[PDB]
Amino acid sequence: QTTTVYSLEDLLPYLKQDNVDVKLAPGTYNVNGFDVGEDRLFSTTPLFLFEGSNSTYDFTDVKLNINTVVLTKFGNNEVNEIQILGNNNVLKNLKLEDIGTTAPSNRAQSIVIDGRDNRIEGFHLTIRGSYPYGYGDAFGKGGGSVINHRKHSGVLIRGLRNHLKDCTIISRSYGHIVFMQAASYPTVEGCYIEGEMRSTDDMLAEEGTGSPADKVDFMTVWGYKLPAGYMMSLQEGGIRAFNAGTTYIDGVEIQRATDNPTVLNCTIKNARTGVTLAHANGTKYVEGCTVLGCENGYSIGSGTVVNCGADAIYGPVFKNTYGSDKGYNADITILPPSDAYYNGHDAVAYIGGSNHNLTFRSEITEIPSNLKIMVSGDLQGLRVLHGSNPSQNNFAGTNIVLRNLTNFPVDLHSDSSNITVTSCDTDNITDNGTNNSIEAIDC
Repeated sequence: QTTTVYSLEDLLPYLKQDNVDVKLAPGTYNVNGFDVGEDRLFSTTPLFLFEGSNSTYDFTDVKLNINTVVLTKFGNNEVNEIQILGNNNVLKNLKLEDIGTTAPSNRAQSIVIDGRDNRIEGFHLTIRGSYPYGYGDAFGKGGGSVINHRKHSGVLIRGLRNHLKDCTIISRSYGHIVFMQAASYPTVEGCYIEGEMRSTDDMLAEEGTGSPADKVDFMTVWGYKLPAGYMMSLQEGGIRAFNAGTTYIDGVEIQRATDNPTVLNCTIKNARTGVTLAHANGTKYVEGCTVLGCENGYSIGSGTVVNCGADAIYGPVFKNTYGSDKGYNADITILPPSDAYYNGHDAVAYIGGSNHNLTFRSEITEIPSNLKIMVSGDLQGLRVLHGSNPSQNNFAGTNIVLRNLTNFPVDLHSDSSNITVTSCDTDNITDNGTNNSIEAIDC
């Protein structure tokens, strides 16, 4: 049943066939600038367009090196390396590495999964080449940027019941690592997702160099000069859902929010957020994950976070996105620090909205003096100072169960009401809220 091919050129015709079982032979395959052109291997982007359905593709022991210059060979258009348009396909075990750091002419995605019921399993992906690289999103991640960007994201999950499984995604690029747009029932399972960090102090130390940030006097898109004391990811979201997007299934173009996402047993390291699903609709479920050194741990809006952990070294482990947030059920372990604390947010959690049931567990005994569990109040988040992003800060919390099985202090702001707080220690619970209940329990 298995057709084996021994070159990228012989591979490409099968991508237009339904019901094929193909194996690309073990080996190293290189895509460079000379391979893009009208009589060259790749005349169009996406480079690898899986239009067929009901197919399987075996890339075991395949090292695919794509020179980032390919990102500039298709004019001012988005460049996708891999896109799946058909249904019921299985791609497995490919090792795919971006070579060099050349920025896209426009923007790039390594993998776009449209269609329905597809699965990508066992991939090892390394993402490079973007602009600017060094500032995270401080100078713009969308329209109206202070420094114009050429983003390069990793895996874009769209379509229906599409599945990312047992993948390793390393990004050294300014973009999302794994993200979901218009995806219905996407599942990310068993993946290791990793970016890298840089302090805002190191950014501000470009003063006087003529860097792009230096030439705008570090004025961020948030309305104020980049503040010292924060650790930022050079990437965007580790796993981030969007409330918009376009996808294609069965020849139908679809525009809709992501809905019913599921994330299971993922480890997320050094991204802007660990798991953020607050902007998807439907049922959100997160179980068994580990978030290390992200600016933000878990933000799913509503739904279930269970058997999950995050450290607090660079930002809070938990944050309610808006005052609308309702029904956020979470059980989160605050993990031992994976590096030295550098958390300018002055919070381990920011809680608001209503009708939440929240449990925090930890073995940490060394509590940094600036870290507390906040219910309502004015979070000192990098992106929400001085009225920036106003719906994402300074909001009320009501009818919340807070089980603080940790040593972290709790600060109940005056906009909090009907918070039912159980804690290891009550002496470090300040309550300026209304009709809040504080009871002690035995460690």
